[PDB]
Amino acid sequence: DKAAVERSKMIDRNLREDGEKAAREVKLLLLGAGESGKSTIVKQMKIIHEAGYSEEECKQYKAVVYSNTIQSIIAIIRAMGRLKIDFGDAARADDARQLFVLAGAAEEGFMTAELAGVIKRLWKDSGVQACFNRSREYQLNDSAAYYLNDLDRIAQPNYIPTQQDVLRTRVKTTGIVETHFTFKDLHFKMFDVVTAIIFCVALSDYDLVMNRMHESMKLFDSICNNKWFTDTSIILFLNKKDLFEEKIKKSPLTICYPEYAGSNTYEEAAAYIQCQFEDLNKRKDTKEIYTHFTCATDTKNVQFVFDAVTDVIIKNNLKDCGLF
Ligand SMILES: Nc1nc2c(ncn2[C@@H]2O[C@H](COP(=O)(O)OP(=O)(O)O)[C@@H](O)[C@H]2O)c(=O)[nH]1
Repeated sequence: DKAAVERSKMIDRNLREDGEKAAREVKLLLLGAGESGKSTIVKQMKIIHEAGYSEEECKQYKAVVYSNTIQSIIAIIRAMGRLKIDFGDAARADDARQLFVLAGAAEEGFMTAELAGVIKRLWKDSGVQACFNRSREYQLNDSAAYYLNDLDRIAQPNYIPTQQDVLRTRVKTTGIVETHFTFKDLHFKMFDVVTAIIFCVALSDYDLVMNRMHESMKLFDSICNNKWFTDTSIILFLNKKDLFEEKIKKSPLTICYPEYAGSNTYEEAAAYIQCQFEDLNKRKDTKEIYTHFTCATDTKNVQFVFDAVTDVIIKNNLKDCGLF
């Protein structure tokens, strides 16, 4: 392999008494707007390069799953109010009150057969479903349908959160987070605030109504064009491709990019965006952008993508990576 050959030509470890035992280091900065997948990528490195999340570990995310599920339904229900959507059947209006009763009597997340029923009944409602369907009009968790559609499982008294349940979580993170993991004998120090940068973009934020997509481009623009990053490999993750795919079906790219004239198909719309971002590169002859369409919650896609991102690093940056 080319990266194999590429690695094989280094001679620096011969300069270290016991160099074949040294740690070659890769410093990787993870960037992108809020809620764009940075934390999910951090979790996936654990899942893929460590063990990630043990059932004991997943057990700790139970009240986070409950918490996320409760918030999601409450957000759709409160929205119907502002948007004026009726309940498909007005008996549901009582479950709506009960949701606030049960949620209102608690500090932290929980699930009860009673709460489980109220939420299921509401979720199955057509009017609620109609409001759900207008999610671009209000703030709603991306994992909402994920969690809501799997309530019973989640509702089970002896429920243990799966790795996917854990990856689907929205957890409030503050501070810099630093993860160390080894892959292909490279020791990565990854910082979710430099050898490479992975910039995440939530593709589905396009129809959300400055514009979200445009604030991300705004930031990408500055990032890749920064002098500090001149020798850093700029990787662009056009993430949430899974939510974008279903969304582009009924929503139009023009909501985001009004001048867009291509077909509103996943192919043309996603291609358009990639072009929009890479177009920001002010040194196109000097710098290349490595774009990947990702689903951060899909461990296989990330494994795939990361393997690829990794070979680019070896081929472009190994020489600047120090031995420790
Ligand atoms: N379906 C889907 N959800 C995702 C994707 N990446 C992140 N999420 C969900 O979006 C939410 C926010 O992602 P997170 O990593 O916390 O974003 P950060 O704020 O950039 O760290 C979490 O619930 C994720 O599980 C993706 O590609 N697809």
